[PDB]
Amino acid sequence: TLTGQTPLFGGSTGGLLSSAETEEKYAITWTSPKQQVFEMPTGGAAVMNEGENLLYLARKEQCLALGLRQLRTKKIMDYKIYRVLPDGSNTLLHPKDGVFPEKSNEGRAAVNSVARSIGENPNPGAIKYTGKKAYD
Amino acid sequence: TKFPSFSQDLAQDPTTRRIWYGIATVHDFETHDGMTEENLYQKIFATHFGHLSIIFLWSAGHLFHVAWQGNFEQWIQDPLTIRPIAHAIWDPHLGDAATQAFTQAGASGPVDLCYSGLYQWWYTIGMRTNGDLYIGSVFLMIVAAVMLFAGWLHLQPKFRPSLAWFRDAESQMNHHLAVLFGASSLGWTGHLIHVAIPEARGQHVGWDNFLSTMPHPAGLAPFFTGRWGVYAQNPDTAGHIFGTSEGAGTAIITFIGGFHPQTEALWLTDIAHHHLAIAVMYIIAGHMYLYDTYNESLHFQLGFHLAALGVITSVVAQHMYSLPSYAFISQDHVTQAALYTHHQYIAGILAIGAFAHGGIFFVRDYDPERNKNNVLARALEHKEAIISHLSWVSMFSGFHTLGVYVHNDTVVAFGTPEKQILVEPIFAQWIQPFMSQGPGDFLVHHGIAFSLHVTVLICVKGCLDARGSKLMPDKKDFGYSFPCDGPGRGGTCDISAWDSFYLAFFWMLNTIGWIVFYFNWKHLAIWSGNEAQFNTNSTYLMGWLRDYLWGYSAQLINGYTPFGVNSLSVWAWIFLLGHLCWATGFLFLISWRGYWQELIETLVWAHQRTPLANLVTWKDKPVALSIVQGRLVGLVHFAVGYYVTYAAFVIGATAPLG
Amino acid sequence: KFFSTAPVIALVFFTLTAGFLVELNRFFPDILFFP
Amino acid sequence: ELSDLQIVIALVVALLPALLALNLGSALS
Amino acid sequence: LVKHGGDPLVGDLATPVNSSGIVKAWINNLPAYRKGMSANARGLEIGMAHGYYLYGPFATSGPIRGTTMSLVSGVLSASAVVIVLSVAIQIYSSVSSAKPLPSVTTADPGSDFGTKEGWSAVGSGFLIGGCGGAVIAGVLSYAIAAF
Amino acid sequence: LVKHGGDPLVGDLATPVNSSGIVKAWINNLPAYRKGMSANARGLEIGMAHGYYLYGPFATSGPIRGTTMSLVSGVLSASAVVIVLSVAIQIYSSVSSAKPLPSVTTADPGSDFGTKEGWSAVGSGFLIGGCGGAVIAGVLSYAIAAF
Amino acid sequence: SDILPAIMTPLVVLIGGGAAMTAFFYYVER
Amino acid sequence: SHTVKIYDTCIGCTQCVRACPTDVLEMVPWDGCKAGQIASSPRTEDCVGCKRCETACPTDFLSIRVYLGAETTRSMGLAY
Amino acid sequence: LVPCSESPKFQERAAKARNTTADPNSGQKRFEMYSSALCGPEDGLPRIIAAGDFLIPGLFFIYIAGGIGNSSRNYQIANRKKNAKNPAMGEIIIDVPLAVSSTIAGMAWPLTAFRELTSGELTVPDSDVTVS
Ligand code: CL7
Ligand code: CL7
Ligand code: CL7
Ligand code: CL7
Ligand code: CL7
Ligand SMILES: CC1=C(C/C=C(\C)CCC[C@H](C)CCC[C@H](C)CCCC(C)C)C(=O)c2ccccc2C1=O
Ligand code: SF4
Ligand code: SF4
Repeated sequence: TLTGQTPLFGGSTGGLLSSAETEEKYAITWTSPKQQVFEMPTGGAAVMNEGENLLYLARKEQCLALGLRQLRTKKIMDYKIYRVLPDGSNTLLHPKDGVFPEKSNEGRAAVNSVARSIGENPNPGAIKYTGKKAYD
Repeated sequence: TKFPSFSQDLAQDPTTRRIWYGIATVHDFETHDGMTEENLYQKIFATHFGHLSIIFLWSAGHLFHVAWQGNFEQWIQDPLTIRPIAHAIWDPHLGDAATQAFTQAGASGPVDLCYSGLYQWWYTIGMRTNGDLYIGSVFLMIVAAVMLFAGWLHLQPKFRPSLAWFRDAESQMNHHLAVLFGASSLGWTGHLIHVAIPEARGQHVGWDNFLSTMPHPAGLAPFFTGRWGVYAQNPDTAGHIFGTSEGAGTAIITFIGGFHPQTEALWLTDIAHHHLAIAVMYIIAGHMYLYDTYNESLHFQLGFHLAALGVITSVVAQHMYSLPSYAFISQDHVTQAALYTHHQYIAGILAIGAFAHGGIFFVRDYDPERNKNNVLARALEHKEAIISHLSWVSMFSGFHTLGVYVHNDTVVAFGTPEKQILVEPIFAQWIQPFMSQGPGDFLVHHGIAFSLHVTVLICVKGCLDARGSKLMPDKKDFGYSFPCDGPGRGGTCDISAWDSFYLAFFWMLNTIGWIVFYFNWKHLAIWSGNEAQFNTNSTYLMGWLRDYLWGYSAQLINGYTPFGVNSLSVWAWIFLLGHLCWATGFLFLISWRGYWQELIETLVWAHQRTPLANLVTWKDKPVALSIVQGRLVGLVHFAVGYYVTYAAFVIGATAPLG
Repeated sequence: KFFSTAPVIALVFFTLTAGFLVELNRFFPDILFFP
Repeated sequence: ELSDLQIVIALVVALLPALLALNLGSALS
Repeated sequence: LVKHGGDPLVGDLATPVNSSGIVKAWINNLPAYRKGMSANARGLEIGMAHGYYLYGPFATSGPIRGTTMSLVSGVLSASAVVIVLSVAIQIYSSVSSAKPLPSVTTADPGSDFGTKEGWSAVGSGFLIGGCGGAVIAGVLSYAIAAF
Repeated sequence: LVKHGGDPLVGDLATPVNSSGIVKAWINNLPAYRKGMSANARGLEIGMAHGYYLYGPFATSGPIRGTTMSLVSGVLSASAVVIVLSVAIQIYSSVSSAKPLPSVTTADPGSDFGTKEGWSAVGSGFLIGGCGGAVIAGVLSYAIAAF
Repeated sequence: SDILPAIMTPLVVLIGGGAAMTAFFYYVER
Repeated sequence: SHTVKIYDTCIGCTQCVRACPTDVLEMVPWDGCKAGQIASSPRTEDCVGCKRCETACPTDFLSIRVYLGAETTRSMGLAY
Repeated sequence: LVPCSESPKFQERAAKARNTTADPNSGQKRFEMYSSALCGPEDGLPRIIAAGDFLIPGLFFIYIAGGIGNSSRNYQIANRKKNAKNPAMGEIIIDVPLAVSSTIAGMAWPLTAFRELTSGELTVPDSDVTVS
């Protein structure tokens, strides 16, 4: 149930607000080799504890900024991002296939792939009052 | 949240963007969810009745207020010394000093002097008592009641006109030309001949005695047989005093020409003749009476009609001071300046609106296949050319006009005014109601030329590049108004077509500003007798700053001083309000969304974390205004500021002079 | 190399053109129109 | 010069477009 | 007195200003937060306090100041402001769903703010309190002046 | 606008006067009917409105009219009338069982009138409102007269 | 009806503006 | 939300996906191009609209085009 | 509108004149020169009428402008022919030999213009002209 140790951090003002409770937090869980110090995306410096560390952040971009910019730089590529609802529904998002989206993996459909290239997109004059967009 | 009902995209926005974008898109009926062309035209149809009801209740207010609170009677008695009155001031905030100062034009209590030439216009069209006005007012309220009743009935499915009645635009065009324009034109000649001209000639026509009265003794006999001669009777003597028997003629249709000397206005008889002629021509043309696109696109239609009303209101302004058609309006300098500046600025708004809807057409309605090789297709075929040419004439006219003005400034500063590049307007002399066009007038004309060029440069680079460009090939995809394409390709801020309307509004204001600046400085010079001042000082830019802006500001800005208030207090204050509003536009034009969004994040934090205050919370997550809303609010502030500042200045410049 | 570079090339050229026009104006009096 | 009778009638008339504006507005919504 | 973060991931820092004992005592016992008050009571106290406070700027600073009529201005002005706040509470409550969340300063805010019932109660309180406040302050101003 | 009968067997015709939108808007949003008000609030608004209105006939028309004392008459008279209505509400509620039934104009009347709890709440409101109304109207009459 | 200004102005600006702002508030928050 | 559409001319450089700060984009296998990949946009409910993807795409008439609409909490990028 | 000599205002201006150049006579020389041109009676300030006034200095201006334009064009041709990559040290760094050759071939643009106009050498086909 998305259990880790909270990185040693003195607290900030940059953290979760009412929306964390009311709507949806996020959580990034990563495995640290050492007890090294990392920039908290909320603003500040925290020290990740040895082993599994869990961090409750307020939006996905905050989580993916810790991950992509700082953790991956420290060569820690074990991080998993969970959308946490108020009920406690923890849902893995970022490595949904377990593989970083840059690396092509099977069982991942082409989503919103468009056959026609940018050039060939229809003029809106033609499609006026059909309710179809140019890209659609 | 329900609002806006029409757009679910927005209605599900959890932020304050939902309220702003709602109000912003609440009249873009095209873009409403589940809006079929049929319902679109029907909705539009009903709205128009709303608009017209507004215009009538507006006019109604004019008449009601002038009746109830005006000095229209006292003014008809002494129309050259009595200041005409717009409405009462009730303001609990005025001090005794300010009530005294606004107690003007022999009004018991505090009033606002009128500066729309409404008194003059009404005297000219025959109204002579507060009763005539009060009846005009109550009438116009009832007209508006009828127009509202109409829009209601129409949208009711009983009388809901189907797509047919709107698809019949050709019929509407012919009808507009004749059944509306022609008919109303000669109806208006009806009014002129029956009421205007009589009341001008000192003879009271009421609604109850005009059935009794005949305009022309020889009237019926001339009608249908030898109409031209009988109608051209004894012309009104120069001696004639407006609204008196003295020197009263009997002619109802004439071609006397020039101006009535007492009122320095076009002869009512000449106007009646004009309108009769206009009516005949219009009705004849009606009887006698890009097609694809114009009928297809309502944007093309408005665009065309806005460009139309653009030129029309420009010419109305140009003609209504040169060729005054209202009694005593030529002598009322503040009113004439006010009306010119008013109509010219409205001209510039309608013009730029034309090009705006132009660009909207080019991103919503224009199908390149539909029209294979139309004017529009050819226009886009060589955009780069139309733009390079407009660019060139802009850089040319600009470089040279600014260079010459700066040359003149430099040499005059250095104390050698001889060396000025004074170019005489020869063609103006050739063509020439017309006022002496000197080398000042030449330079300003070229300024205005250049500025109008850059305006059209911008608001065509807009409507042409709307479809796309090398920086953004597919703009039509993203539409008319959108922030940017992001910092992607060296950066794409202000790449939309809406952005071109935005960038061109500035030039429109610059252009009309140069126009009305020139108008008002020239006229203040002549109205003070120092036409020399204009002629000598208009050739270098310090002369405009020192003599026009600096010089004519003094009265206005002394409207209130530590010593006291005068009648110009309210204008001095508006003058500052317009400077503030203008500058506030810079807040939004210069500071862009991100700065604010960070700041507002911190305020959201502080609110949530402040005891007692945290008890209340927003329904709508506060966010900084959008990129485009920033531009729009910027521009509305800048524009409103520009107009209010200049209106204050026009009034305050001219009022003390008279 | 420095000479080739726009800033120095232009600096010399315009310090020449500007001086040239200054010298012209120094010698010939105020010329408003071609005589 | 404008009597109270007249001011009142003007108001009462103006009330008519008011009601009808409410009606038309509702319609257009 | 040191800054520390309760639930460090939450964007709040216990400080001597938000989490001190003296502060928690005051804040948590103000009628917004004080335990065991009917919402009406919360409002009546908030109202009385504000009406009474509001009388002063208006009476002292306004346009007819110094005159006897200034006291009447003060009271009516403060009452007008309270009526406007009463409207604000009603319309706020009408459209509000949100509940006061537990904070550093106030661990148990309560429900009196956070239910439409609560806000209506508070508003009825606030109105009666506020206009009462304002009247009391004018009465006392007249009283002390006379004495 | 046409007359039609919702549930034609019921003796209630929808008319432009009882079922129009403008009317339903007004009626259903008057404090008797307006949704999401505490009964106390309903009463406080009804009271304030009536007290304030009631001041006028009494101050204007009564026996000591014109005099300064007329303002005091107005306020006390209006307050007396409100006290009598307060009594009426109490005794009415005491013996009332009946609930406001859904009508053409008001589909959801509510329970604030229709429960003894509701009427007591409304009456407390109505009393405070009414006497407040009346006092406010006298205060404003003195204010405007002075100004 | 000399006083009609002193009634119509507060009615429209304060009372009508208030009621308008209240109504628009309900309208955009419901 | 913002619709992210990937057009025919995707040369599968994986530049976009490494750019996206909310990882809306997954490099999926595709036989259309020599690259053997294309860009897919499953998670467009997390598209903030930064267009770092478009900025990173090297193809003329970039294949990745983001279309901003129906702003949500997740689009608008609100912590709160 | 009237010869400066004739205009009495101009004579007033001439009497009290500011010397531009060091030499005391610059003011008088300037006014003497300006006497030829026509000036407005009230102002007494030389005016410019759209041949001596505008046409002649127009021609001189156009010659010089054409020269500098042609020289730049010629140097651009030199850039695209000197090296496979024109911009690098062709624009940022100015080849003085190429430039001086371009200038020498400049100021001959009037004679050159006839040849350039013939066979539309200057103009590049619409088809070629890159436009999205
Ligand atoms: C009843 C006829 C009437 C009309 C048609 C009318 N006024 Mg007045 N009116 C004013 C403006 C005005 C405008 C801009 C206007 C134009 O539509 C009108 N009026 C019109 C201000 C000068 C002043 C402000 C106080 C105040 O506004 O007075 C109340 C005015 C009312 C009952 C007239 C309402 C009728 C108007 C047709 C409504 C117009 C609606 C509009 C078309 C819709 C679009 C809205 C727009 C914002 C986008 C005022 C007065 C006032 C009165 C009175 C009695 C009136 N009026 C009366 C009218 C003040 O005492 C009082 C006065 O005495 O002040 C000393
Ligand atoms: C100013 C140039 C202009 C004109 C004259 C004009 N339009 Mg457009 N125009 C419309 C119709 C229209 C009509 C019927 C019409 C009539 O002549 C015009 N226009 C005219 C609709 C099709 C469409 C709907 C617009 C839209 O939906 O309208 C809703 C916007 C509203 C409620 C808010 C407007 C607020 C004002 C800006 C600021 C007023 C300031 C005020 C004085 C206060 C001062 C304080 C004090 C000191 C005095 C529209 C478009 C639009 C634009 C733009 C830029 C324009 N326009 C421009 C113009 C859209 O993008 C936009 C669009 O959606 O393009 C995609
Ligand atoms: C609209 C243009 C305007 C502006 C911008 C403006 N005034 Mg005036 N203005 C005043 C001040 C003022 C300030 C400070 C100010 C700054 O923004 C402004 N104004 C601005 C006052 C002198 C005057 C009185 C207005 C007046 O009395 O308004 C009521 C004032 C009150 C409710 C606010 C008091 C704020 C509190 C003190 C804050 C307390 C903080 C506290 C530490 C928190 C902790 C508490 C606890 C926990 C310890 C006023 C006037 C008045 C007017 C008018 C018409 C104006 N104004 C007009 C304006 C009076 O008639 C009227 C006039 O008669 O002038 C004499
Ligand atoms: C008992 C004998 C008696 C009778 C029958 C009687 N009076 Mg008198 N009586 C009066 C009128 C009156 C009327 C109209 C009337 C009719 O039946 C009577 N009386 C009748 C007033 C002149 C005077 C005032 C009494 C006083 O002011 O009483 C208060 C009046 C009020 C609360 C009722 C006002 C009614 C509302 C306006 C109705 C409006 C409804 C509205 C349209 C609905 C829509 C609203 C909204 C939705 C828009 C009075 C007197 C007074 C007395 C006395 C002793 C009497 N009376 C006596 C009587 C005063 O001293 C006292 C005295 O001072 O006289 C000067
Ligand atoms: C009949 C049950 C009853 C009793 C026993 C009672 N009151 Mg009440 N009662 C009051 C006093 C009082 C006193 C001092 C008192 C005992 O000493 C009582 N009451 C007792 C006043 C503070 C207060 C207002 C004045 C009040 O009504 O009369 C003043 C009290 C008197 C002289 C003392 C005599 C005791 C009587 C048994 C009470 C008479 C109440 C009667 C039902 C109404 C008579 C007509 C009335 C319109 C004046 C009051 C209320 C009120 C009611 C009601 C319904 C009552 N009562 C009822 C009672 C109001 O709503 C009404 C209400 O406004 O309050 C919520
Ligand atoms: C100042 C500023 C802001 C901040 C300004 C904001 C957020 C507007 C501030 C709110 C104003 C004061 C009104 C909002 C509150 C009203 C009380 C709402 C009443 C209407 C409700 C019923 C909806 C921007 O957001 C911005 C965005 C893009 C470019 C420039 C700027 C910019 O300059
Ligand atoms: S508008 Fe703002 S976000 Fe867009 S390109 Fe310009 S700077 Fe970037
Ligand atoms: S759209 Fe651009 S970044 Fe995305 S996969 Fe294709 S080439 Fe790579």
